[PDB]
Amino acid sequence: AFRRLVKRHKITNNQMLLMRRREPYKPTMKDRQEIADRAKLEEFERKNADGLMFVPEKALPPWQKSLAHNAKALGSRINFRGFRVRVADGQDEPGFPTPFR
Amino acid sequence: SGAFGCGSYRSVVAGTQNVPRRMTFYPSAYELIQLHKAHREVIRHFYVRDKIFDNKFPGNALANGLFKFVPNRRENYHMRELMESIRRRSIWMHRIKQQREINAKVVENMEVKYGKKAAASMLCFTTPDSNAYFAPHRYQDVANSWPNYWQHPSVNHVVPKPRWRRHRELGGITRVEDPFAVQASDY
Amino acid sequence: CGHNMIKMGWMKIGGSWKYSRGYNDRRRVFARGQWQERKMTPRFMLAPRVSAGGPRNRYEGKLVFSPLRLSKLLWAIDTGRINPNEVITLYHLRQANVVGEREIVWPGFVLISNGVRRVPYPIHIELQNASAESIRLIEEAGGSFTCVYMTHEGLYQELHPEEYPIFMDQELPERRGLESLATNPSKRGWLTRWYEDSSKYAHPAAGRRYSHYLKPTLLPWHSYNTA
Amino acid sequence: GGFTMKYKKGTGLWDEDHVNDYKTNRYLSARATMRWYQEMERHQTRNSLNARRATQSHNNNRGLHHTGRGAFERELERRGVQVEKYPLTTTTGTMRVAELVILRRMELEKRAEEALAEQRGELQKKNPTPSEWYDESKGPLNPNFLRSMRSHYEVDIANLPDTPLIRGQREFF
Amino acid sequence: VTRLYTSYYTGVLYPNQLVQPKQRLPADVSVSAILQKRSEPRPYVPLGEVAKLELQGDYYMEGGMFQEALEHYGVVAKAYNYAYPENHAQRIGIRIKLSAAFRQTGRLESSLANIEEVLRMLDASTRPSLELICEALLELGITREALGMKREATEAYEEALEVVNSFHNWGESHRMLRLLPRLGRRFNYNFEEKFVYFSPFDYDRTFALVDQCLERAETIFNEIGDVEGAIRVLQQRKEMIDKKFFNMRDFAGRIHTMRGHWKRRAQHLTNAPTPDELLRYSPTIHQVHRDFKYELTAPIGREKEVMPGVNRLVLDMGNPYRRRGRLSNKMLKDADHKFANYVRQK
Amino acid sequence: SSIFSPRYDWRTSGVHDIAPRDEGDFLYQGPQHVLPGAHPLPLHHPHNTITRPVISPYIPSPQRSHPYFTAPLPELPHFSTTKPIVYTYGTMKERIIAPVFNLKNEVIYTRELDPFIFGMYPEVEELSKNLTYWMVRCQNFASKWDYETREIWRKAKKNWPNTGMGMPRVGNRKNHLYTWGGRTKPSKPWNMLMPTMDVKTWSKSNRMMLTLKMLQGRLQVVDRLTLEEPTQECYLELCRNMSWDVRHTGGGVLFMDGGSRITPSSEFDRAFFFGSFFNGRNKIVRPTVLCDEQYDYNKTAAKQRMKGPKGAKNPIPINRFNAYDAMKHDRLVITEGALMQLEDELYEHKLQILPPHIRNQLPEYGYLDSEALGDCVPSLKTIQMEAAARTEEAESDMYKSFIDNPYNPWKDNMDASYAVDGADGTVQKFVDGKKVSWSMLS
Amino acid sequence: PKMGCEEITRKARRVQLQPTEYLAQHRMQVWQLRFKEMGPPFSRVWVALGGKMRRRRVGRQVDVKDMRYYWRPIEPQYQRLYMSRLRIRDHSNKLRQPMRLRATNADIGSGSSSIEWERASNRKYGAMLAPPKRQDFEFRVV
Amino acid sequence: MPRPAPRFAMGHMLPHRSNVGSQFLHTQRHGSRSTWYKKHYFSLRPFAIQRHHGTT
Amino acid sequence: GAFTKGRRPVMRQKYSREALQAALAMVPPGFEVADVPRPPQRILAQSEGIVGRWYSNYWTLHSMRYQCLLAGVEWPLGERQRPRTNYDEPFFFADFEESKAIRDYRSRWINVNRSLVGMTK
RNA sequence: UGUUACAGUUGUUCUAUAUGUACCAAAUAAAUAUAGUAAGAUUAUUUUAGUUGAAUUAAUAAAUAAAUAUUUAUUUUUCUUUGU
Ligand SMILES: NC(=O)c1ccc[n+]([C@@H]2O[C@H](COP(=O)([O-])OP(=O)(O)OC[C@H]3O[C@@H](n4cnc5c(N)ncnc54)[C@H](O)[C@@H]3O)[C@@H](O)[C@H]2O)c1
Ligand SMILES: [Mg+2]
Ligand SMILES: [Mg+2]
Ligand SMILES: [Mg+2]
Ligand SMILES: [Mg+2]
Repeated sequence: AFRRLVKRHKITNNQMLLMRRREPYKPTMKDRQEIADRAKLEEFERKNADGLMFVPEKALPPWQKSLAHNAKALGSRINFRGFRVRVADGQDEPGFPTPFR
Repeated sequence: SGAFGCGSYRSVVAGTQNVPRRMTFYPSAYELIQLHKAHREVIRHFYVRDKIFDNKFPGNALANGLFKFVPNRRENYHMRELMESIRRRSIWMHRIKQQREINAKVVENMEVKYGKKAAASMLCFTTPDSNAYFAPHRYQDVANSWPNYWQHPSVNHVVPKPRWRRHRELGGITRVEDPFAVQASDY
Repeated sequence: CGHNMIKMGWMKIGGSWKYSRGYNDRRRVFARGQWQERKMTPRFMLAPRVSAGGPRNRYEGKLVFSPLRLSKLLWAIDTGRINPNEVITLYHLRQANVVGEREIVWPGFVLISNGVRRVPYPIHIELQNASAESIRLIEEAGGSFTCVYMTHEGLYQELHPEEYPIFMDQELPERRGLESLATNPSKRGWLTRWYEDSSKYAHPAAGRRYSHYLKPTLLPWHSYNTA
Repeated sequence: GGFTMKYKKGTGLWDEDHVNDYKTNRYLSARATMRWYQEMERHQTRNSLNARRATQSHNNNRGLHHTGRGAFERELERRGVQVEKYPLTTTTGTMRVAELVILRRMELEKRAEEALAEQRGELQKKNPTPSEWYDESKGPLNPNFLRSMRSHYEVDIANLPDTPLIRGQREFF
Repeated sequence: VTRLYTSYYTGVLYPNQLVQPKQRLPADVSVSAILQKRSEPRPYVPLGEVAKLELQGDYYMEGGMFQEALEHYGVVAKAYNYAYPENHAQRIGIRIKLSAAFRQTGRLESSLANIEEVLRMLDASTRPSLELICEALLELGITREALGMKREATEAYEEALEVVNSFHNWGESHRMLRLLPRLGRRFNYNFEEKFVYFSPFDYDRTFALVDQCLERAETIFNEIGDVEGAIRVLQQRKEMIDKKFFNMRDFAGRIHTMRGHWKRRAQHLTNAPTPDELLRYSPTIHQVHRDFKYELTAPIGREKEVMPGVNRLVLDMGNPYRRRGRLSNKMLKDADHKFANYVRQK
Repeated sequence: SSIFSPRYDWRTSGVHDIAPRDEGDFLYQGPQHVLPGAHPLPLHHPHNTITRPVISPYIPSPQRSHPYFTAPLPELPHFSTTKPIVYTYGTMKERIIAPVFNLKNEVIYTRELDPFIFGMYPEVEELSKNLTYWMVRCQNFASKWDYETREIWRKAKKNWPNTGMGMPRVGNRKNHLYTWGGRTKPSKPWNMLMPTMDVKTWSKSNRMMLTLKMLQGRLQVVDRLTLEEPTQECYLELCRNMSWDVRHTGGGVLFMDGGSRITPSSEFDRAFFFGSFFNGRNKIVRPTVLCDEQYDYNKTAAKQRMKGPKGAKNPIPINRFNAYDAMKHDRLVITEGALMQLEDELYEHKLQILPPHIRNQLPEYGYLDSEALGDCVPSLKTIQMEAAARTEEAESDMYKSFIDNPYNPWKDNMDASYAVDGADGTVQKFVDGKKVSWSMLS
Repeated sequence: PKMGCEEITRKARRVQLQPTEYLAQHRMQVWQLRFKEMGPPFSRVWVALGGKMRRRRVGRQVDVKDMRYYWRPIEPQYQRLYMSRLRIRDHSNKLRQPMRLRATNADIGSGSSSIEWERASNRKYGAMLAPPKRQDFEFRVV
Repeated sequence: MPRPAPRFAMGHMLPHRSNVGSQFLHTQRHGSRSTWYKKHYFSLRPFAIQRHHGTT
Repeated sequence: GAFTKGRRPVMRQKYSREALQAALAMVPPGFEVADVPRPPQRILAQSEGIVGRWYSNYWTLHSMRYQCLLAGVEWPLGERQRPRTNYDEPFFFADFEESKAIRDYRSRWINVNRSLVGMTK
C-alpha cells in the first residue's frame, strides 16, 4: 500500500533523470527495519545494564500509585515502623541482587 | 442567612465560636464597584418598568398613553427583577457599612497605638507604580508605558521631523520639502 | 482551497482523483478497518466489568466535589477580593468572583491545601468536606472551619438569597451525608453538636434544640445636611 | 411555540433591543431607516395591544372585569379600601416625574449659560491674543479650527503664513 | 536529501542582492559651506589590472603592511588621476586611501596635505557621496588626533555626525529587507527564513563610518576629561543605532506552516514604505495635491471648479425609488428643491 | 489576470490611442512639476484637508500624539470629565482635551476626554472583528433560500429501466445534474449562521474606532443637536452652517445624539430626529458603545419551525455605532450627553479592568464615592434615569410595615433562634417561641 | 433550477430545519464500564483491569492467589479510536480538547451556566445530581 | 473573541458551488451564474452599464 | 411543572393588609386548615383568588396564609398539622384510614432517633 | 357482437403454464425509508525537502507493529558522512 502517484522533484542535475531512488545512501526498507530493531535493542540493554531500581509510591504509574497509597493509608495514619502491606500490583521481582535493592 | 458576613444558621447550630475576629483594615473596593453597578441596575430596572408608549408614527399613535408592559407582566417584573435587585443592593450596602465600622475601629486603635501620621502612613495603599495609572506625566521618566512608544519623549528622537510648508498655489496644502531617496529596483 | 486526500497530502482542486478512495470513505461516513479484527477480539470485549455501573460511576448523591485551592483562597484574600473580617461562604466566593458559576455543582466545593504549609491569619470559612490538612492549617492559624453540608435547595437558597424574603424550613441532609460530613467531628460538621446532644432522645418534647446567634436603614437617599 | 425569552423581550432601553432582526441591510436609505423605526415601534405596539386585547377579552368571557378583578375587589373599591398590596406608579405619575425633571434641567441650563457667558466675557477681556497652543513647533494648525476660533480674539487668527511660525522665533501680530 | 555542495553550485536570487544606490549630497548645500558655518562660531587605462592592484593594496593595509599598501595606493592613484577628470569620486576616494596609508606609515604631514586636498575636491564636486565625505573627514579626524589635534579630531567627528543626521536616510537601507521574514512558509524546518537578519554594518557603510567616528570621539573625550562631550557623543550614537533598529522593526505575519499560496510573494516583496518615510510623508503633513479640473466632485462652495461639460442640466438626485410608482414619486418630490437650497451659493 | 500568468501581458497594442485629447492630457515638465494625485505612499483614498477637511485644533502630525489640546486654554472654560480619569493597559497615557462646538459653528468652551474611551489605541485585528461581524450580520438572511431535490415536484418513480435503453442509469432525475432539479445541500436561511459578539470585544473595538477617529482628527463635540423646526430644511440649514457635507458623495456625518451637558438623555431629540431624515451620507446612532449579551435559545435545533440563521438570536441593532458606519461616514459628531453616558457605562468596566494593587487605592483617591451610602450628593444622570430614581425614592415608602421590605431584608436574623427539629426533619426559625419561618408549599 | 420551470411552478414538500444529534451521543457505555481515564491532561491513558476473563467448570483455578486485581493501559490504537469518537463533536475547532469519558463538574455546570439558562431556577447546580427532597405527607395521586 | 465572524460569509463573494466549502458558505443558486454579465466565458463586461448588486 | 404546583406560584393577586383581613372575615367560624386536604397530582394547581367559598381551595388557603405572614396578619385558622409532643388526652384514637398512626409526631420522632443511633460508620 | 361477476395479499372457482391494456417483480401517488454497499464523476498550471515491498505473537506481571500523509520536537564532542 504505497503511493501510486509518484512524487515529482525539481531536476537540478541531469543524473536525477536517471536515479530512481530519492536517497540512495539510505538503507532499504527491511534493512533499516533491522537496523532500528538492533539499535533499540542495544539502547534497551544499556538501560537495563543496571538492575531494576525499586521505586517509592509517589513515582509510580497512575494505575498503581493511588491503589498502593490507599492500601496502606490506614496503617500510615498510625506512626509505627515495620508495617507492610503485601499489595498484589506493583513492580515485579528482578530475580537477582541489585545495587539499588 | 449567609448573605451577610455574620454567619449562617448552620454555623449557629454548630455553635462555632467565630464571634471575636481579627479586625483588619479593608477598603472594600470590589464591594464598592459592585454596589455602584447594582445601584445602576436598580435604576435601570425602574426605568424599564416605568417605560410607557410614545409612538411617532400615525399607525402606532393609537396607544400613546399606555405602559409598554401589560399590567400582569409589569406586576411580575416588579415582583421579581426590581425587588431582587433592590435586595442585592441592600446586601452590598450592609456589608460595606459593617466593614466601614470595623475600619473605623482599626483606625482608632492604630492612632492610639502609634499616632495620627504613623497610622495614616501605615494605612496608605500607595504603590511606587500608582502614577502609571493615576498621573502618567509623573511616571514618564520611570518606564515607557505608551502604546505608541516611538512618540515617548525618551524614544522621540527616532520620529522624523519633516520640513513642511504651505503652498497657496495648491490651496493651502502643506507639503514636505524633504527630497525622496532613490530605491533599489533591479538586480 | 484544496483536498486533504489521505496518504497523499493536500492535493490541488481539479487534480488527480484516481489514487484516492480513502478520501471518498472519509467524506462519506462509511468506514472500514478489519485488519485488527480479522483474528483478535477488541479490547472492550476482552476487558471485564468491575461493577454494573463502572469505575468512577457518578451515581445519585455520590458527593463529587469540585476542588478549591487553599492557595487560591489565600491569594484572593491577600489580593482584596475576599474580606477576612467576615465569615466566608460559597455566596461570598461567587460574589467576589473567585469561582465561576460553571464550577458550582452540588455538592459545592472542597477546601484542598495544595501548595500551602502555613496560614498566616485566622480565617473563618464555611464549606463542605475540607481536607484534614487544610482544617488543621486553619485551626493552627486560629480560624474556624464549618462543614456546612447542605442539600440542593439549601445550596440554591445560599446562592440566591434575594429570591427568599423570609427564612424557610430547610430540610436536613440525607442519611449518607449526615453520617459522612454533617455529623462528622473530624470534618467539623455543622450538626455534630446536635448529634452529640443526648437530651433529644429522652422525651419527644425535648427533641427540639434551640440555638441563637453568638454576640460580642439601607435607604440610598440621605438628607443633604451639610451646609 | 416553544421556549423563548419573553422575560427578556421588551427589557432593553429601546424598542430595537431583544428583537431577532435578520432581514436588514448594511446600508439603509432615508426610507429604509424610517421603515425600520416604524417596524420596531409597530412590533412593540402590536405585541402589547394584542396581549392586552386577548387578556381583556378572556377576562370578559370568564365574567370578570377587563382587568380580571372580581366581586370581592369591586366591593373593596366600593368601600374605599386599598385592594392591591403594592400600588405602583401610574402613567400620570411617570409623566409628571418626567415633566418636573425636564423643567429642572431647563432652569439649570438657564443658570449655567448665564454663569458661562459671564466667565467667557471675563476670559476674553483678560486674554486678547492666543496662548501657547497657537504654535507650529510640532505641526501645522487647522484653518477650520482657526476660522471657528476667530471670534475669540482681536487679531486675525486664521491668517497663516507659509512658514511654520514658532512662538519664540518671531513675535506674532 | 541533503546537499553536499561538492560540485559547482550557482547562487540563488534573493532580494538582499538588490543594487542599492548611493546617498548623494544635495546640489545646493556644499561641504565648503558646512565647514565655513562650523568655523563661524576618457582615455583607455587597464582599470581591471589597477583594480587588482588596489585590492591588493587594501589587503596589505588591512593585514598591517603599511608601506606596501602605500606604494600600491600610489600606483593605482596615478592610474586613476590619469584615467579620470578633475574632481571625480573614484579619484578622491583613492587619494583618501592614500592619505590613510601615509598616516599609517607615519608621514602625517603628507597625510594631512592629501586629506585637505580631498576636502577641497569634495567642495569642488557637485553632489558628492555622503559615505565618501564621511570617510574623508573621518580620515581627517584620525590624522588630526595622530598629529595631536584632539579638539580638531573631535570637531571632525562631530561634523560627520551633523552631516549624517541632516542628509542621510536611515530607512532606505532596509526597505526591501524588512518584509523578507514573511517569505518563510515552513515552521518545523527551514524556519530561519522567518528569522533572516541583515546587519546594518554591512548594508549601510555610512552608518558604520559615523559609528567609528563617534567611538573615536568618545575615546578622545574620555582621554581629555570632557564628560559633557562624552555624554553628547554617546547619546548621539545611541540615537543613531536606535533609528536603525526602528527602521528595521516589523511585526510578524503567519507563524506556523502554510501550504501553497506561492503567489503571495508578489505581495510580500514590494516597495513597502519604511517607518521613516511613512512618518515623513504621512498624508496629513505631505498632503496630496488634488485638482478638481480632473474630478467630478468638489466642496460645497467650489461648485464651478468641477470638470466642465457641454449642455449640463442638473436633472435630480439619483433617488433609486423614482423608478417606482406614483406614490414613491410623490414621496420624492421636494428633495431636489431642498438639496438646491442646501448647496446654494453663499 | 494573475501577474505570474502568460495572459497578463498578452495585450501588446490597442490599449492607448497615440493621440492625446486636447482637454486634460499634459506633458511631464520635470521634478518640480507638481502632479495632481501623485503621492509616495499607497493611498487608495487620496484625500487632503480640502476634499476631506479635519475638524481639530491641529492637523494630525507625527510629532503630536493626537491632534487636540494637551492642556486647557486660559481663554476658554475647561470642563473635566463626569467620571475620574484612570489609565488602563490600552490608554494613550496622555491628556486629551477637545473643544465643544456651538450650533453657530463656534467654540464655546473645552472639555476633557477619557483615554479609556478615546484613548484606547486602535488594533487592526479588533477593528476587523468588529467590521466582519457587522457585515455578516447586516446581510439579509431571508433571501438565502434555495431549492432541494425533495422540492422539485416530479413523479417518485424510476423514469426508465437502467438496462433497457441507451439512456444512462437514473431514477427520479430530480437532482442537481438536471437543469430543473435542486441541490442535496441547498442554501437555507435556517442553515446559515449569525455570528456571536461578546460585550468585551464589541466595546473594545468601538472604543478603538473612537480613538482612531480622534487620532485622524475627524471627531467633533457639540453641545446640543436641536432644530427649531422638525423639517428637513432646518436640518440642511444647520448642516450648511456647521459645514457638514451630508451629500451622498461628500464626507458623510455620523451623529451620536445624547442630549446636552446639563440635560442628557438616552432618547434622540424629536425635532432633530425628524429633520435628519435626508437622502444623503448621514446617520444618527445611539449614545452607547456597549451591547446586550447575545443568547441562543435554539442551539441544538430543538424548535424545528425556526426561520432564521443559526447563532445569536439577539443581534446588534442597526442604529448602533460600528466600525463599518464609522469608516463610511467621514466626520463623527458627538454630544456632551453622549459623552456622559459613555463614561457612566464604562466606569465600572475600567474599574474592574484595573489591577488589584491599584484597585485598592480607588477609595483612597476618591474614585468610589457612592451616593447610595451617603458620602456624596448624587451624580448627574440622564432624564429617564433620574426619573426612575425619583420614582424609586417615592415608592420606597410603601415597604415599611411589611416583612418583605427589600430596603431592609431579614432584619430579625440576629435576634431569632434556630431549632433543629429532627422529627420534622427541618431547621426552623423562631422569635419569642413563635415559628416565623415558612414551609414551602409542595 | 430554471426560473419558470414547471418543476417549481407547482408546490411540493418543503424541507425543514433538521434536528441535531445528542451532544454525548458518541460516548459509549462499553468504555465507561470497561476502562477509566487517568493521567495528566496531555498524558491521559485509558486503563482496563488485567487478567483473562473466562468462565470454566467447577474445580479449575482453585488457587485465588494467581487472580490479581490490577489495571493496565489499553492499546494506544484502540485508545486513539475511542478518543476520536469523542473528538467527532466540533471538528473544525482545533482549540477544543476532546470530550472526556466521564462527565465532570465543569461540564455538568456548563450545561446550565450559559446565558440561555440564567432564569431557569431548576436544572441549576446539579439538580438531577442531588438526591430528591421529601414529598408532602398528604401526597397522593388519582 | 469567541469564534470571530467568518470572512467568507462577509457578503463579498457569491461563488459557484465548488468541491470545498463550509456549511455556512452561501454559494450561488442552482442554475444561476456568479457573474451577471458572463453569459458565456467570452462575454465582455459592459462599459458604462453598471448593475447595482447588494445594497440599495 | 406548569400543571402541578412545582416551584411555581398559583395565586397572583397580592392583597393589602385590610384586604387580607376582609377576606378572612368571610370564613365561617369553626373552620380549620387541617380540614382541606392537598389535591392530588392530576388536579391542576390553580387559585381563583378571593371568591365565594375560597377557603375550600387548598392552594388559595395557603397562598393567603403566606401573604398574612408577610403583612403581619394574625392567622385566625389553625395550623396545617398539630404536633403531639406529650402524652395527653386523648390517650387513644380511632383511624380506619391508616395515616394517623404513622403521621403522628411521636411515631416519627422515635424513628428518627432510631436512625440517628443506628449509624455505625 | 355487446353487457354482467370475478382485482394483485392475488383474480382466471384444484394444480401447472399462460395472462390480467405496447418490457408481469401489473399500473398510478409518495419515499433522499434504506443495498456488509458493486461502479462512474468529483470545477483551481507555472510547484519548493525524509524513506517505494515493510509491518503481521486472539487472551494473566513481555520495552517497542510498520508504511503513507498533516502538524510538531531534539545546534554535545570526533577525519568526513549520517531523516532521529
Ligand atoms: N421553589 C420554591 O418554592 C421557590 C423558589 C424561589 C422563590 N420562592 C419564594 O418563596 C416564597 C413562598 O413560596 P411558596 O412555594 O411557599 O409559595 P408560592 O410562591 O407558591 O405562593 C406565595 C403566595 O404569596 C404571594 N406572594 C409571593 N411573594 C409575595 C410578596 N413579596 N408579597 C406579597 N405576596 C407575595 C404569591 O403571589 C402567592 O399568592 C415566595 O416569596 C416565592 O417567590 C419559592
Ligand atoms: Mg451510566
Ligand atoms: Mg451515549
Ligand atoms: Mg385457482
Ligand atoms: Mg512520518
